Amino acid sequence: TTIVGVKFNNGVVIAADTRSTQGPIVADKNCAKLHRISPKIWCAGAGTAADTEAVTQLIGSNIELHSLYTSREPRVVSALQMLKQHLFKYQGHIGAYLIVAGVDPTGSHLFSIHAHGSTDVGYYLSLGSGSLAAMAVLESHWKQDLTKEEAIKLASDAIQAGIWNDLGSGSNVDVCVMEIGKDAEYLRNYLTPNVREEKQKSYKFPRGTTAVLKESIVNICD
Amino acid sequence: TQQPIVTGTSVISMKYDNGVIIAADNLGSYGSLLRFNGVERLIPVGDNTVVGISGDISDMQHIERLLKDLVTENAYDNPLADAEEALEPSYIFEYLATVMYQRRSKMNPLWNAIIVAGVQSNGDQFLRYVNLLGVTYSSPTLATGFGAHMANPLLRKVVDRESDIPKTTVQVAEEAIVNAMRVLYYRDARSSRNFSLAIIDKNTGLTFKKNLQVENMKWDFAKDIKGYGTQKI
Amino acid sequence: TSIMAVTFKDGVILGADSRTTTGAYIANRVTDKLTRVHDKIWCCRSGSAADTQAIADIVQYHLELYTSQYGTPSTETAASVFKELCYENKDNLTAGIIVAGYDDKNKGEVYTIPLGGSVHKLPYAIAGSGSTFIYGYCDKNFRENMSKEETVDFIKHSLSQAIKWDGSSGGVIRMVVLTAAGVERLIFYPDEYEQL
Amino acid sequence: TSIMAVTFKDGVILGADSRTTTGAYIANRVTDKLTRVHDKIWCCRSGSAADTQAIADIVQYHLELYTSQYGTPSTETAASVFKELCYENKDNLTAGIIVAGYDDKNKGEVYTIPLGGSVHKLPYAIAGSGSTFIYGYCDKNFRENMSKEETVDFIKHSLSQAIKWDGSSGGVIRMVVLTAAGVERLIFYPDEYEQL
Amino acid sequence: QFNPYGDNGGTILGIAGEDFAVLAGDTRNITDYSINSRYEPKVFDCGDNIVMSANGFAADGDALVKRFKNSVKWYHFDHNDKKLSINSAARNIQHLLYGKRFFPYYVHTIIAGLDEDGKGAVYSFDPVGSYEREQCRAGGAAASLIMPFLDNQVNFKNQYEPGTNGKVKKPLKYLSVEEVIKLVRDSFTSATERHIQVGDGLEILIVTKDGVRKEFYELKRD
Amino acid sequence: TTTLAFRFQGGIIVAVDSRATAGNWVASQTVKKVIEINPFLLGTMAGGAADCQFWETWLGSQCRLHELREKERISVAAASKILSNLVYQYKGAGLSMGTMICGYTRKEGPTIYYVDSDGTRLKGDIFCVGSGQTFAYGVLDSNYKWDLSVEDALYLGKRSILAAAHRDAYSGGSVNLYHVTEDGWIYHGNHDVGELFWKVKEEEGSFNNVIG
Amino acid sequence: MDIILGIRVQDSVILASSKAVTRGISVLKDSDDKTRQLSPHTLMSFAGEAGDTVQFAEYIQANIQLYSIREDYELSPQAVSSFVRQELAKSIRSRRPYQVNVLIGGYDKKKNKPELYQIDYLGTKVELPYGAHGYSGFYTFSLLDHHYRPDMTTEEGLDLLKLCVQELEKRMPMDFKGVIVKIVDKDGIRQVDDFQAQ
Amino acid sequence: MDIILGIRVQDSVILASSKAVTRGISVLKDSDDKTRQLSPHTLMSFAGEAGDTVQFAEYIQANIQLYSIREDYELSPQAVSSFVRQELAKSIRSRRPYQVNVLIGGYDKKKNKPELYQIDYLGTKVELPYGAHGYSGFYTFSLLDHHYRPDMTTEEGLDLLKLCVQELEKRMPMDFKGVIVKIVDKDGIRQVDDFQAQ
Amino acid sequence: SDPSSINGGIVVAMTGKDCVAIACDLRLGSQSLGVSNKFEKIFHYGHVFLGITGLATDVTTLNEMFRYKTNLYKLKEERAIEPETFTQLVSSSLYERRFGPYFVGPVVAGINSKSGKPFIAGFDLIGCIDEAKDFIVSGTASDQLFGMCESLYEPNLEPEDLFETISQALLNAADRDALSGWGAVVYIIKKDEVVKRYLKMRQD
Ligand SMILES: */C1=C\C(=O)NCC[C@H](O)C[C@H](NC(=O)[C@@H](NC(=O)/C=C/C=C/CCCCCCC)[C@@H](C)O)C(=O)N[C@H]1C
Ligand SMILES: */C1=C\C(=O)NCC[C@H](O)C[C@H](NC(=O)[C@@H](NC(=O)/C=C/C=C/CCCCCCC)[C@@H](C)O)C(=O)N[C@H]1C
Repeated sequence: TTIVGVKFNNGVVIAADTRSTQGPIVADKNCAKLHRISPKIWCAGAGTAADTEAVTQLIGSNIELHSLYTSREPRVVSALQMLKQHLFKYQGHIGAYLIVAGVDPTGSHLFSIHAHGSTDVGYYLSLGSGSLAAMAVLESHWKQDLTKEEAIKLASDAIQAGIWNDLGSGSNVDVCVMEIGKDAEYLRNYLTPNVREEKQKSYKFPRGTTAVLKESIVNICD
Repeated sequence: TQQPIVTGTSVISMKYDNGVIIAADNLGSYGSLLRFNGVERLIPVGDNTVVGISGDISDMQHIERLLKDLVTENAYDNPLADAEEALEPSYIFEYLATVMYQRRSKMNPLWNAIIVAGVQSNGDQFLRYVNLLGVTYSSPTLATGFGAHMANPLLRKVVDRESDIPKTTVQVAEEAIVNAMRVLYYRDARSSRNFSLAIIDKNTGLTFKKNLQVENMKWDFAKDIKGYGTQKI
Repeated sequence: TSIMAVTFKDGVILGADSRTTTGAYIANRVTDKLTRVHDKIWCCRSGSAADTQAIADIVQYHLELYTSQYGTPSTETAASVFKELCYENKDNLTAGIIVAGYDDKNKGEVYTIPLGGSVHKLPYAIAGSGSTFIYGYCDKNFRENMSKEETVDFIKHSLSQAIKWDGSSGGVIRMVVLTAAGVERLIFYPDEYEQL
Repeated sequence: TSIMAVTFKDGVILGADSRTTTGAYIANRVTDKLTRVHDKIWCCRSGSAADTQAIADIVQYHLELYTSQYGTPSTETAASVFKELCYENKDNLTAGIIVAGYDDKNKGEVYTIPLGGSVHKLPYAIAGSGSTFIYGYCDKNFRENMSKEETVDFIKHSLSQAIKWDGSSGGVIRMVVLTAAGVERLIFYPDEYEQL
Repeated sequence: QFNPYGDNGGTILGIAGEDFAVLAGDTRNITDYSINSRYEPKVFDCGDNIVMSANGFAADGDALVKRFKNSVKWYHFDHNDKKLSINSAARNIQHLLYGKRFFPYYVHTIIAGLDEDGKGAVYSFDPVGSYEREQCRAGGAAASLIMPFLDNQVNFKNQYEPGTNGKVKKPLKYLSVEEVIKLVRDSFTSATERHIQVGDGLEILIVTKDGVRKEFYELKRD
Repeated sequence: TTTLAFRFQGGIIVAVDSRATAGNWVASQTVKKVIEINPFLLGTMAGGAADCQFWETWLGSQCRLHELREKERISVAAASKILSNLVYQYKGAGLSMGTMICGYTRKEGPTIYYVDSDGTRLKGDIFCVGSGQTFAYGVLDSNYKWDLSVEDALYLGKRSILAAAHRDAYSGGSVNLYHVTEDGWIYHGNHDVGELFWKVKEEEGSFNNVIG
Repeated sequence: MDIILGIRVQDSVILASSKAVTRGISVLKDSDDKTRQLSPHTLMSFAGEAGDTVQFAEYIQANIQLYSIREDYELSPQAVSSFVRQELAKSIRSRRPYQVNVLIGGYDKKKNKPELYQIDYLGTKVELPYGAHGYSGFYTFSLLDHHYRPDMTTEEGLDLLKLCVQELEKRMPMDFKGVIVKIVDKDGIRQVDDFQAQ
Repeated sequence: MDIILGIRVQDSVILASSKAVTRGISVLKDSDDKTRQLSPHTLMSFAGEAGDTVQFAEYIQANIQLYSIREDYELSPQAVSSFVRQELAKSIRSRRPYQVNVLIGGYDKKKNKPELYQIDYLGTKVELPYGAHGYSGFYTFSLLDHHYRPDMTTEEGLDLLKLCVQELEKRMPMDFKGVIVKIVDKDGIRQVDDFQAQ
Repeated sequence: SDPSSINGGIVVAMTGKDCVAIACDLRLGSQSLGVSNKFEKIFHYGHVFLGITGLATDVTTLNEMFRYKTNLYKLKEERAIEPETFTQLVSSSLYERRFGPYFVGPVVAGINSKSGKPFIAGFDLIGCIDEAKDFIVSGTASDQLFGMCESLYEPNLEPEDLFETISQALLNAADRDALSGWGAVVYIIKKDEVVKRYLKMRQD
């Protein structure tokens, strides 16, 4: 997994790869590692997929109920405190590594939460097995005051650094742009640089090839 | 079966259109204590080959003596020791590769990762890796330790496939390598600001640069970062 | 990590590096290990990031409530709440905390809470992995009631050395000045303290 | 143990504490960790007493034989024999050795042989358990080509601090001055270096 | 403690035709989640029309190939340049391998060539020497992915004559070189999809009475 | 792996499967678990593949050397002790092999020797070695009579392996038959369990449980 | 382990169970009945850990008898076997699990057919023509795989059994002191007190 | 373990030894002879590790036969037992020791008396009226402690044995497939081929 | 030791033209010993199918659980549950046991009664969802199934072709796995009918 966060002049952007694995086998060639906590607070997650998903929803659910109760837009620091306090409560057993971002009544924000519960803050971050490949690109191209387009490029490239160079990462690039004044835009499969080449032959078997022992219809109507 | 004690970190390198470049910082760590600072981990053997070593320093010092002896020895009864029968990078590698695998096979390894960089007599660029297990391989770019994770992704952007080598100049190449050395200084907790760099060009020969330093580091934004989430001041 | 807090004529100053590593990888190079628990009571965090952040966040909550009910808390009190959390949970915590605050009657005060969870009040205190390399230096250079400048220098030197030797430290040196005048944030870059 | 060797204008000086402990018990409080391997080549011993004594005794034998056959050995050579023993037997040795000698052409020289068995030539070198506490101090106070007095003071201060913090060090501070003039033994008692 | 062994991934495949044989392998060399090289040949021409590949721990793989070639050299010196038969080569390799039965070469090796009748031949070994002659065989990281495919497309397993009520098994018509190269490319593009250690390049060696030829195809680099 | 060998009127019957595994992974269904030591001797492979294939080929060499030297075909009792003593020299090193040395010498008649890497050497009439041994014993034990026709004995063998190939996950592939007479042994084909199972089910009515 | 065998013929289920009870070096008993009747037409054989074994069986017994009294009706074998699989599946993830394997054989008076169920301490349940727990299966499954037919009579089945018990006494390491056999059918549960030479 | 028993009566020594050879789950043989004749009037029974067992016995055999040929004389049992204790006492402190326990029974043609020796893999040797290796001793020593008399005849002794073999089949866990008995006396070594019902 | 490898078995689901297929083997063993050749791993609740590989006891338990849940669901929602919803139910049901999971690998297959769209999805033991558009694999021979599918498979096969393809993938995969086989069953699902066929394969 390769996930990144990049702040630009008027917002923040997060990106990720789309490969999921178990050992050396690719489980999902195109899974979504970008999670929506609230309309304008998205979280990118590495670690144990089922955990980032679950923990993301739980806090997402509570932030929605909280939002409704207070009649105020959700804050990213709210997601950050609910998340970290949850992870810390579980002594690190919930394998979630998250980069949470978004905009709210107080500006644009960029954080990262580690499975044990500690949080960081900055203009660019990365987590996952592709962590280092990406950071290498960010430490080489990040500059203060990026434009929305430069940030997406940087973010997108950092993710690519992982796809190619990291065995745990691959497939496509997912991006999500959160600009201070507009609606957040989720760009699923922003980049698809790994389309399989057409197979050399068709393996459509001639009917009757498989030997059957018995047959029957099944009843679905109650 | 030993355990490294005083160690050297990353050794990175790549090859351009006319030769190769290789660099390594001048640190000799002892655990987390950055104990020694005048360590040259770039061993030139002759003037067409540079051997960069990382891992256990005492073993490196030992591989160094082996290299010097390999040179002293090649001269013996060799009227062309400085010509047609001089040491080629490929010989030096194959030798170390041998020594490395024999030592792992005896359960008493030389705790190192090595990259032999140079130019063959026919002009060809030589870049190959070997570590304490005797494992070897080649690629337009090679790095050991941390450099394998951070440096490669960068250098590979310059020379991704073979066809990219002829298109790469020494400036472009030396540049990438120096930038990579900076990135490693940003994230490798066992690195130093000072390093050594070397270029083995089929035309200009061996240019060995010492005492370089990591420059142009971005730190200013560090002031706008307070607290770890909700703190404001 | 390299952290220290020094008292002087006008109050107190806190200093820290900004490196947080996970193994040999520098997870964050611009970290802020200088945390605010009250207006003029801050702390220096060493040990587990998650553990110290969680403890800090709790102490801040307690002091905010302490205030609402009984007014401004003393630095000694903030040290007590830290010490309480640290001692009572010693078996699941890896936190070395330095507590420094500015009082109008007591001027500057420094409390150090080591791994056991015990509390120690001192003129100054160093802590963190890099602190071991500057024990001899600090002991030989610290002086009581130095001026803001003499103190900002004592800290800048001490930490530059700690960062020099300890690979678990580095980045920029951050400071926080606490006096009657208010709260001042300071930052020094490698290019400056490296050549001292 | 706290040991160091510093080169200066007239040659070199070796210093050490005199404490050898077995656990928390101080087995010997008046130990001499300053060993003679040749007329003007000495060493500082840290690590296992049995390991360093045995290695020293062997180097001395080798240098005595070296002489008989090829005359006076260089300081670099004495360092080589030490390094040879230490590297070749790394798996059964716990010895940190500092080699210092006075030459007429090279003046003062210092070689340090750390646990791995590697060799390092330097202007000065510290080693031993207490050495960690004075890394920052020594780096900030050492200067090249100091005078015999400036050097005897640099060492006296550095070691008094190491002894201060490290419980594995203490007793008296011993020194050995190596110059063209000859060999001089120095000793300083607690009552003196403690109040520096 | 010191672990003398390692894993450099890779996967090899060998198929034998009627008058030819092929031995292919990806050209990726890895260590954990890092890629050491996108191109590091793994299949070699040892002479006397014998192609070989020892896959697994590269250091042991090279040591073995090297030792075998050295065996072929002396075979010539000893028996007046007599050609080393593929079956003899097989027996010799078994001794090379078993010679280290108590400190094994961590490799799964395969060799291909032509028998003394001019028919294609493939031989595969145990890390300790057990060997069998076979029609086709995959070895290495993604062997478990390729083998099933091969039993189906190369030996028509579980395939029957349509209509015959699964009573007449499909005939063992034999494959040509063109058809075999297809199953090789498809085998590797498919393996590259689900195995993180397979990719970058596909080097194929074809052995015919006329000698040894090479074909190369790229594979995704993610 | 399932391998059996029993003695009877018509001499000796030897049957084995051909499945080779590495965990739950089926490496091969085409392994030859019968090593043909020579025209009059047979070896069975159970335990480590290489250990058997190698050391048994080695045994063949030793036997041949004995005959050149003694101008007289080696006895089964002796060929079994050579393997036995070799293997015992390595006791503790980890060799893994359970095998049966089968033969017919004018001096001993049909003879079967069990030899494992433990150092155990046993002479007997019926032996089943392998992870599927109990399944073959079941079938074999209850249908054995010294008075079996060379044809009925051959079938009992083939069928005993079928039984084991079914229940045991580590056994399978195909069945290999051998008939041991004094003139030497006679191969009796390779029987793919794939087809042999169905055939036997239909013709015999057994394996009634399985749905066909 | 112990010998726990079960075979379902045409109109009945037969259960064979070793009579030995060994504890370390000594065989303490040669007449042990490793079985419990759950209802007039349902019998359950069991083998496993020293205490768990009986405590579980009796517990299951008590509950099925209670259901009978409360409902004045006898639960079908299938249902009884479902209750048991459930109890074990709970046990498997509890603090201290029951290490007991059981064979359940009963005659469904409503379907008028015999049924055999095999359930292990994990809560694994499967319905079979014949089954066994422990190592017994290892030598008997091939025998039955060979000589079994669904329409066999109780007599034919009792012979097939004797065949199995014979192979077991021949190839099995332990002396299990013979078996106790029981038949379950439309008329209930009865024991074949003459198998020690039938 | 295996059954290795030995009893010395008035004018002979009797050795009983289990006939079973089990390997894990299967009893591979029921007719195994765990004994070796060292000389015309000396027999040795053994039990222990799979390979060691036979390799040691045959090795000891070869050496005693060699002494006989070289000296054209038959070593007394006592002497043969001293040679064996020595061989094991060497083995015990060697690289890979022999794990074999043995019973040595012979008739001293010079003293005209039967003798029984018990020696364990450690090289512990003791002379006894009756002895055993493995667990067998546990149930048979009290029987013999009770019913043994020095002047018993070979017939009386063979009965006392049958008594022991019976207790062993009753209380021992394992099915050892009966025993093979042998008598050693002034006339040599002979086997009682009729004990499977004597 | 490894729970997911005590009993064995495999399941695979594929999508074709306006149809979905799901198949499984019939083995149930205890290590090397084969115990039953009638242990099916496919179940259905309404028009939704669920394949469950792993520790048999858990395979049974989850089936009884989802029966229970889908039942009450129909009683309250007054309609049959859909594939997409059922997937979510399975996922949360599994993650509910995050720190002591059921050692299973569920596979969901069905056509959405309202949209007519084919749907298949896989889960890891703690509920992580994988919603593919081509195929899902599960079981002790999953690596093999992956190689088989990644090759054989192609989009929009017809019910008659998809049958051949999914049967070939299953069969050849199972034959390279000592813990799978002993029979197999294949379900072909269309918006109107469902055909269940049993396959002929090796029994070793
Ligand atoms: C990002 C990749 C990454 O960041 N690192 C690589 C390794 C990563 O952990 C792999 C991860 N794979 C999965 O999440 C898979 N599922 C599981 O790993 C499930 C583990 C279950 C453990 C249960 C046992 C609990 C015992 C509790 C005792 C109290 C696949 C199938 O989703 C991954 O791909 N991560 C990506 C997002
Ligand atoms: C009979 C099966 C049987 O009787 N018992 C099952 C166990 C038996 O030992 C397995 C045997 N299989 C093999 O010999 C296989 N080869 C190996 O297992 C080789 C192992 C080497 C180990 C050293 C570590 C190497 C790591 C390499 C990493 C790249 C097959 C493939 O020959 C078997 O099936 N026996 C049959 C006859």
